Amino acid sequence: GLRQYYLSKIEELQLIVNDKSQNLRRLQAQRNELNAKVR
Amino acid sequence: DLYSRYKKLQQELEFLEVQEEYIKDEQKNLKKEFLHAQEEVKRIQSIPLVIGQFLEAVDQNTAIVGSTTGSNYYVRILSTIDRELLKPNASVALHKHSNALV
Amino acid sequence: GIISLLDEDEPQLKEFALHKLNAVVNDFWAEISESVDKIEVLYEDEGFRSRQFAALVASKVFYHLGAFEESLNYALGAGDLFNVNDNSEYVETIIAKCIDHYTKQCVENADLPEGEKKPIDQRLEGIVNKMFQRCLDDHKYKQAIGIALETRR
Amino acid sequence: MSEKKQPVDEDNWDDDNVEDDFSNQLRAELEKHGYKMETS
Amino acid sequence: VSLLSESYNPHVRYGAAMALGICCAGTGNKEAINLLEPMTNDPVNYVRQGALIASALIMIQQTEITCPKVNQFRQLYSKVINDKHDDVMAKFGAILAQGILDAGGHNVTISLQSRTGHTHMPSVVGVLVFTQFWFWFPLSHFLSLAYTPTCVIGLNKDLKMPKVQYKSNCKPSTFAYPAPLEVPPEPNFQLLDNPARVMPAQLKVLTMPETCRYQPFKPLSIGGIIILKDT
Amino acid sequence: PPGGGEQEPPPPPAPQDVEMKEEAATGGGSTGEADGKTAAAAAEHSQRELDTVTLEDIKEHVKQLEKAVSGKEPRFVLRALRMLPSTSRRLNHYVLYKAVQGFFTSNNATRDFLLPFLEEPMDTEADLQFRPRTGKAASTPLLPEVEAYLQLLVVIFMMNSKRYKEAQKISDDLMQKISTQNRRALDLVAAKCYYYHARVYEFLDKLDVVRSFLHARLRTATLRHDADGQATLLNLLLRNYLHYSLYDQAEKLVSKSVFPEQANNNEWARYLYYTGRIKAIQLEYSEARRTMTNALRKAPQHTAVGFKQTVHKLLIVVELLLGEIPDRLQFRQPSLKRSLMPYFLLTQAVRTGNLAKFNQVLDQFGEKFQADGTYTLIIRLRHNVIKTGVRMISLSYSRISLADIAQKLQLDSPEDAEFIVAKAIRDGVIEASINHEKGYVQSKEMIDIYSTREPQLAFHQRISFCLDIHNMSVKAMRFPPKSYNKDLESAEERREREQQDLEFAKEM
Repeated sequence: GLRQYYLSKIEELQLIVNDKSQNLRRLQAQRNELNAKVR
Repeated sequence: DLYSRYKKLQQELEFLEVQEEYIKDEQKNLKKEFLHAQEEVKRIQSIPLVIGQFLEAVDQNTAIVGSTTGSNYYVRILSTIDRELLKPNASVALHKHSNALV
Repeated sequence: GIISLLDEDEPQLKEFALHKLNAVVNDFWAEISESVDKIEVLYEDEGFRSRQFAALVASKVFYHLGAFEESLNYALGAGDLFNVNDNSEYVETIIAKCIDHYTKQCVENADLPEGEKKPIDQRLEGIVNKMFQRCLDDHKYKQAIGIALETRR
Repeated sequence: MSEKKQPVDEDNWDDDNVEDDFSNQLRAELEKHGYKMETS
Repeated sequence: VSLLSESYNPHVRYGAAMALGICCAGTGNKEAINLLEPMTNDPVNYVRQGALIASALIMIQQTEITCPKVNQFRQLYSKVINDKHDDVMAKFGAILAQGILDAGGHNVTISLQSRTGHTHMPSVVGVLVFTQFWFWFPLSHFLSLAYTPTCVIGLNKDLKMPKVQYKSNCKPSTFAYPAPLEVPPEPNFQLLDNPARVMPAQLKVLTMPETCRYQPFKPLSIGGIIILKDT
Repeated sequence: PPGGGEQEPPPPPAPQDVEMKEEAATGGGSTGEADGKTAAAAAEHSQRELDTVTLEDIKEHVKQLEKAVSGKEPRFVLRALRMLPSTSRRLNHYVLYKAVQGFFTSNNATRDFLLPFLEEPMDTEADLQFRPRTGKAASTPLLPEVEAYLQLLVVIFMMNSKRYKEAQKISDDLMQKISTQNRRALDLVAAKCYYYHARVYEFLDKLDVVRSFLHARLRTATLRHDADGQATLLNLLLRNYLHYSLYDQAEKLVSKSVFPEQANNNEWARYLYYTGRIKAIQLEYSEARRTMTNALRKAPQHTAVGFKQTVHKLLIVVELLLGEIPDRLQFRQPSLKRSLMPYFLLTQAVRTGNLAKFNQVLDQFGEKFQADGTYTLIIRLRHNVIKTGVRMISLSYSRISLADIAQKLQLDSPEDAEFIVAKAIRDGVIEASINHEKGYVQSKEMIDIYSTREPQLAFHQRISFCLDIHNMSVKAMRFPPKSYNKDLESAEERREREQQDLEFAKEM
């Protein structure tokens, strides 16, 4: 099924997008402060 | 089209996995990099050192001193100096040319 | 309460027990969810006429408790009683694992098809081209252009 | 904010510990000792 | 790579600019020009240089309507080449960026890529060999393999030029020219001969010849040469 | 009529004044910024929706003369609310019914007139696809009926209005809830309507149908989306099963949705209490007094009479089961004067070593402890009373006869006071021997428990945890780090002046 096998795979991935994305968002500015201290 | 909606979306997880580990390298990488720079700056406090006397600061970490040559100056300072070691009337150290706190 | 008579040793009260496992599978579904799982007992038993429906309701209850491939093996071995209905919010639960293990196995079958291939339980590929003909006949060809890639065939 | 669904509807604390220990015990000593003088 | 534009070394800060310059050079990438805008400001001469190289590669054959930073930068290369106090490495990207930026009379362009999907490998070798001007100056003179035209060509026999004159439909200011100044009511129906230049973004805005004697047997989508059937 | 005519006509426009800017702004933002734009980044209409609960909790009481809420329903139910060219007249229609309340008379909605205020999913192009509009425009009349409740000819109006909102809820359960907060935005509306639903349609009506409807609501939960349906559908599942004795405590053990992942500190806070009383009735072994304590410390500043009385009582009820007891009545705000006196009077007996003093409580307030229904947990405390006594005496005296402790503990039998003492040895508690032939129970002096490695464990429990709360004071800290635009080294033009004057001194 496309509606009921395949659309069941959009519902799962987006959760990993939104939080691993957010962890990256925290970590990059956490590096960026240190880059400011470096230069 | 529904078909690209899952393949192109796992495409960017497949892309996304190489960013948090990659800057997780940089949590330590600019530590071990930064400490090269950290002790590096103190070369100016070599040995040809002339003496001033601290007077006051405009702000944080930029100040005004009274030289033993008699004249006074608006100078900069080394960051590692504990600033709370300053001001009885502080005997300070000046660079002989660039004329800043040592 | 009906769980208490799963030791009758008369192959009519297993049938009567599974009479009450589809209409009332929302209240003491909570009850027989972790305690009793004797589906495979009569399912592997020589006692027939009552194992066909037994793997359906285990595929119901083990689905919601994370025993997904447990619901997928019983989903395959449940038979004609299992795939007879596609008019629920439950066919969505079972083909989500069937076509899953299908195509994630078919990546390895894109690796090495020749030798150590799939022992298909004859519906694991059967509902593939079945519902794929539903794609061919329900006018959707932006997906009939796509699941024909999903099979990697 | 604070919707808080309703299924139903010092000066104090040193006084509360001495309330805990000093709870139900004879309450009125001026006479207890003066009556233990001759009995005890 | 914009994150890598702020490396604490000017080497990775330098190579970030050439990374954009090899990525988006076919496009008038407004984002990439936006990133390359402060890249000329750096106190390092060679990253100021490579800022001008990537700033030259981003906008060839682009006249003011793909992005307005074209003439913002034409004054800038003269602005840095006409100073005496600059570095020779600094204005070197400007005297370089002129011959880049006005290459072939706006008739040749870069293309690491066919319309088919296949990359153009002598342009690929031309740009990779173009990167190593560091250790040999005419080593990056190997660049002529990257220069590719943007022109349709009509044809009917093995040799004979046809006489086709089609036109365009969209906003005609896209057909702007360099137009040098030399100090001592609007037509969208641009008639073209057989060797006529056209932007690849202007391959969609043209009109097919429907009234001429000639009619293209091929659907006109790419430039280059095609058979143009005499009807 | 001057008295009504001078205090009654200002009520109508000033609630209209706040309702054209709170939920007409929720009308302009929760329908155009959630059904059309992202609300996960901008979920302010959730807490704004909380505010449109809170103001309306204590906003309406009266039977609404002058049509100050009763004329809102003929006003606010005639809504297309399709798009801005169809709502630019609706913004006038927020004003046009003020002339219907004021110039004319409106329809006085008084226990009878809700039926022509309900059948508008059709009137002037109303829809069901904007269920951020139709669920808010469901709730927005589904609240003020059922807020005061009006159980007199209001249960069927409430009921049918719940039927219409349930048609919206089935369109939510079936029809395009993906990434719209159709599911998520109406899990708050669904969740909050479960309580009015549960305060007309639970105790007055049959809840056990809402059991299977709630199992289906949980079935469609956790598949399509795992937030906001993983949360409310479990305390809202729990609240009558606790009141019942159904098996679903062990089902709650084997449940996957035991974590709903940061359930908004209200359902999440009370949730730990709702699982605390689970192991209370299933025999607290000091496991859940931390989840009672945790449920307490996650609870807000509103009033204690809600549930904070009962976690304040039951939280220690399980530690009276252990034997430990603090002073409870230390914060006499609105909780430590009213509802304690039987229950502190209980632990007043527990802090004694007296036996039938417990009975002198247990007859005095046996019914008060049955008013809450804790009495089956109350009934088992004689064990901890007598272990309190034997630790007390066994700590106090050393070589004491067993023919004294039955009399002092008013046990009325020394012959089994060999056996209560004997099992006090058996179960752990006290160690040393009874000269059962003689009758004295000797006890040894066990000092220097320090070099006994118990307080190292009393550390290491707290070493690890205190390191953890430093770690959380780190992990909660680093969200601030932002607006760090440019680490400018020195300059450019002043660097050109530095090389310029440097070139002057270099030629010099």
